[PDB]
Amino acid sequence: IEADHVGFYGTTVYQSPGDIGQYTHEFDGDELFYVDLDKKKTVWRLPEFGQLILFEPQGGLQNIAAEKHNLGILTKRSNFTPATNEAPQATVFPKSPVLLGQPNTLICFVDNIFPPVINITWLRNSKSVTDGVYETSFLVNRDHSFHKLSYLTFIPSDDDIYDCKVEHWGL
Amino acid sequence: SRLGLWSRMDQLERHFVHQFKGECYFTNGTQRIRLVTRYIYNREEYLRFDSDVGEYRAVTELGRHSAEYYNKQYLERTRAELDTACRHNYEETEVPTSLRRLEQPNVAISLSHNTLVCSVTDFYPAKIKVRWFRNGQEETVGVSSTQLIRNGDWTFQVLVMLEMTPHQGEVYTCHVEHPSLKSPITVEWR
Repeated sequence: IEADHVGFYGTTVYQSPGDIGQYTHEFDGDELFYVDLDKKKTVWRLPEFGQLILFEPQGGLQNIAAEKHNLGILTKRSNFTPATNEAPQATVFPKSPVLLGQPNTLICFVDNIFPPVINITWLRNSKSVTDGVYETSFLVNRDHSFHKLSYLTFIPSDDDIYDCKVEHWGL
Repeated sequence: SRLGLWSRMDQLERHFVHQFKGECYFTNGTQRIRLVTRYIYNREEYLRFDSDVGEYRAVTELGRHSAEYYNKQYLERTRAELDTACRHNYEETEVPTSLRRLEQPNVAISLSHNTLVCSVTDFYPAKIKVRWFRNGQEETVGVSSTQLIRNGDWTFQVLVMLEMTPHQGEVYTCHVEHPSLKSPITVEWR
């Protein structure tokens, strides 16, 4: 569909087993926030985001409940047709051109995720790294698979080798 | 505040997924709004309300009875959402946030016949125009470009390359135009 702008206002995904939920908003293709279902808090993408204009998180909770309700009904109606695991792809890229001793961020773009359950780990020189990592929500695709980005903040040194490794049922 | 679109409740090694998608399509500000909700079982969209159609419809057999239910119960309040959610979010929430967000691009020429790389990074919104010039003249042959790369943190980056003849005393310039700038950025090289 064509348009100058696109809001995604109330994207909800629910999943069993494990009762796994996710409520997000999105504008022009970027995540505004998600609601944290344990803390019942709105969590914004950038710290500049929910200051002037807020979103009350309980509305997110309701959509989660309806979707848990809908899943059950629909699961049964399909005679229990289970989800087909997909094979996700990872692609790394820098946020700005890499220079030595220069503050940078590696960005892992992971696409064709389904179902939305996945591990995205960073490895520096084959050894796992967790210091400095941020990971987005499951972001929707038109074909109803998801994508997701991890960010590894880092100090560029020569001989430093980074890679983004993905664990999914579909591999 | 910001408002969400309602996921409407239906009637009564393995994994199962349900997905509700509520999509507001704005064209020319708020002059034309299109509201689309989608109910998806696993990867299958079975039920859809589309403001242009004006009511719920089953997309697949799986949503046959769901369409009629959602039309009896939810039809009127779903239509109204085009106004209380879509229009309300745009006009009262996006305008003073997203639609005002301006991030100026960082331009950096680098070298790698050879290849000049114009890195254009950390900008928003997406609209941008990057050109190479040699002697005030626009290069066309030997210009390669990446697709606009979305970073996921509300900036974009793009990379524009030029294969060139390194004659000493030739000056290549990367010219960049973007809504954030009151004047285009120009960055030169050898």
